[PDB]
Amino acid sequence: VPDYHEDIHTYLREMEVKCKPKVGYMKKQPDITNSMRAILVDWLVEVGEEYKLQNETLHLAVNYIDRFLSSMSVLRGKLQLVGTAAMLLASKFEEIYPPEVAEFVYITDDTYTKKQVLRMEHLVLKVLTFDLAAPTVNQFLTQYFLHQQPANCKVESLAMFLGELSLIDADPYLKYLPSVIAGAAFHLALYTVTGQSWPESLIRKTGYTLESLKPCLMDLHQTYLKAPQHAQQSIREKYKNSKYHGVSLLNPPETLNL
Amino acid sequence: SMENFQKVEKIGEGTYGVVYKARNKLTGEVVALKKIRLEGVPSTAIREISLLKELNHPNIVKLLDVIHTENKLYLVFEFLSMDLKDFMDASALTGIPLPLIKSYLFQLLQGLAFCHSHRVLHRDLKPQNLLINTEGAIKLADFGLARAFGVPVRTYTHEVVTLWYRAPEILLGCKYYSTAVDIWSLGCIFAEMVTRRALFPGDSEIDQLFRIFRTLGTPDEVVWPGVTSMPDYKPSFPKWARQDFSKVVPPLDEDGRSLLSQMLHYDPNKRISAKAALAHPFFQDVTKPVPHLR
Ligand SMILES: NS(=O)(=O)c1ccc(Nc2nc(OCC3CCCCC3)c3nc[nH]c3n2)cc1
Repeated sequence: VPDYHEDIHTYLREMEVKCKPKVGYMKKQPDITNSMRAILVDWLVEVGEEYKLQNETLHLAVNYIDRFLSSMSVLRGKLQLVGTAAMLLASKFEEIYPPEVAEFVYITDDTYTKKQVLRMEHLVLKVLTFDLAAPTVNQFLTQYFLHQQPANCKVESLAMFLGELSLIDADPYLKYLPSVIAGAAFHLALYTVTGQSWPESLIRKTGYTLESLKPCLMDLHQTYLKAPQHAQQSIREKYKNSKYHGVSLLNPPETLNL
Repeated sequence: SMENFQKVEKIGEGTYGVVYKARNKLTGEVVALKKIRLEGVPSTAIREISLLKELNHPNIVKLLDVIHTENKLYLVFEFLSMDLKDFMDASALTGIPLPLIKSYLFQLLQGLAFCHSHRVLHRDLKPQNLLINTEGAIKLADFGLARAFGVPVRTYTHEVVTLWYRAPEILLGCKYYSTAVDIWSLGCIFAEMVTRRALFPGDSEIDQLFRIFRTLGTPDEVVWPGVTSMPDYKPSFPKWARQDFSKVVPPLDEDGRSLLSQMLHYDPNKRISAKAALAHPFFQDVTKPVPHLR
């Protein structure tokens, strides 16, 4: 299976640890809170749906946001500017055709100016020291998908839905690395649709077991259950679409048995 | 600021920006400087910087610093003496020694293997993008068209690779392309090192396909499954026969020919990879000769 899968997986595993934000950064943020972050992330899901952006762009943007907030204090009124610069940069990095800066100024509803959005782009770049090739939940899932026997499009869509729900709630998901959030996401999806489990081949590839993923799997199981009641609904809305086989409409299982 | 840097001369323009030869007033260190005029920071610079900070390898050009001032963005690089194309042109009467082609190819593959191992496509491998010192090392440069890929790949920018080195799968508009496009480019450069003329110097996309077809044979479903169903495959393509590789690059070793026929395989999956290529018997006697240049 190419000749770089193992090398890349290994390297991605190394890189998630280095690209990890600080876990208790919100407790150090005087003016912003987990709930406000939830609002920003949810808004970016709207933005990505508006301009038909890749999900990868979304995860990158959230990574950038969290890493920036791990070192720079921000007031509530400016959090959205940070969010907008992140999305822009993520676009320039990941997308074949990113949107103009002009298009980004428009979706903030003329809160911020072009010059403001540009100067923030720099600030982020500088604060992140230009290191933008962060591994994402998404990057691991696509590798994990290769281990489906056989392939099931509903499993993939559900997995990516669940993985995308992890982006909203810093408590708890910030305490988990993407490769683990993806294992939880992949298993939960796989068990819901087909009633199958984390594959032994994925144990061989990743080193992770149901026992090791369980803590995250328990948390993600709760998010999935409370999702229709969640204050932020953009991701759920997105995944009703036929593009994602209406996976958000599916019934979550009530027990995992482990 | 660049108070500490004195521009010596301009040296080129590639993909984006402009590269100057400059000198560190205080340390004495000769450097290369890429200058960027400031629609935000270009997507091409964002990629080149983050990826090149990740890629530290003797055969990949070292990025030393990133400086601002505004409205400019300076990239500071290790300096190198000559690009491959100028060196090939300097060797016009005398030839390039086989042990040096060997060393160079060996080094290039190492550097390509490093890239690919770190989910990175170069996408612009050409002799103007390959730099050499007096000590015998060759390095990959200009990561402007580079991009971090994922497993498995999705569709990327179709524009990529300068014409003469562009892989058939791009030319024929396959929806996915991978590491095999960098091998292709490297294969052409291998031939070009031996013959000192470009392998397939087309002027249009169709020209290129035809030049490739006249050398490697028009491909069919047997040699490359799925080819006649590709977006830019035309049934009206002339059906040329494949010729002996001995006539394509006449001076080459049996093992050279083997290596090359593998780097230029039509099927991207069948095409040998950089990693595997290093084990090829062509390199059994490989050393590190200096280029003897001025
Ligand atoms: N013409 S030449 O053969 O005389 C000669 C060639 C290149 C260099 N030196 C050199 N050049 C770079 O970019 C060159 C750039 C030019 C345009 C095409 C893409 C590459 C570098 N980038 C990091 N380090 C670099 N060092 C010195 C002499």
